[PDB]
Amino acid sequence: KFYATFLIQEHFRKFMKRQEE
Amino acid sequence: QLTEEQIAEFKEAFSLFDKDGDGTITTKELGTVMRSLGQNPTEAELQDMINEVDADGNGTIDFPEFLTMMARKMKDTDSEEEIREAFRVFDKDGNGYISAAELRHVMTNLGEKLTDEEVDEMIREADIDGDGQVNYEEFVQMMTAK
Ligand SMILES: [Ca+2]
Ligand SMILES: [Ca+2]
Ligand SMILES: [Ca+2]
Ligand SMILES: [Ca+2]
Ligand SMILES: [Cl-]
Repeated sequence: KFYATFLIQEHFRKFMKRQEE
Repeated sequence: QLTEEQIAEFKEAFSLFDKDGDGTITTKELGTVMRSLGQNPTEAELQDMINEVDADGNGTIDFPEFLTMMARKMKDTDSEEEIREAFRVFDKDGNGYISAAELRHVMTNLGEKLTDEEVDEMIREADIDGDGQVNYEEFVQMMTAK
């Protein structure tokens, strides 16, 4: 689940940007 | 192709697993993380996951090995199965729906930080049918998008 956990981490990253604005 | 930043995001992921920072991910370490994610793999299953990435076969995964695999799966964006795997990590009770509680728990363990406000907004953005949960179809759209 190494890459799957990275995907989740990556989605949160994307979120914290679609938030930052 | 790889960049200085992407490498840091991967070192991020690697650190989650390499708890004692000895530079290697052991079978024991993988088990701890997997169990914190709601999975209960046997030692046999843990050995097999390590072996998939352990290119020089010394029994553990180092950063160069971790990077190799991560960069390769990334070059692949037809990883529908990788997305189901991420879904499974979230859906701890296996009912096919990711609840706000399930989402928060994984984020808190995956080294994240989410306020119940952010947890709700995360779901609300992906919750197409508005039932407050994120089903598989919704998860894909949420993950495959941006
Ligand atoms: Ca270690
Ligand atoms: Ca190795
Ligand atoms: Ca569930
Ligand atoms: Ca829904
Ligand atoms: Cl993987």
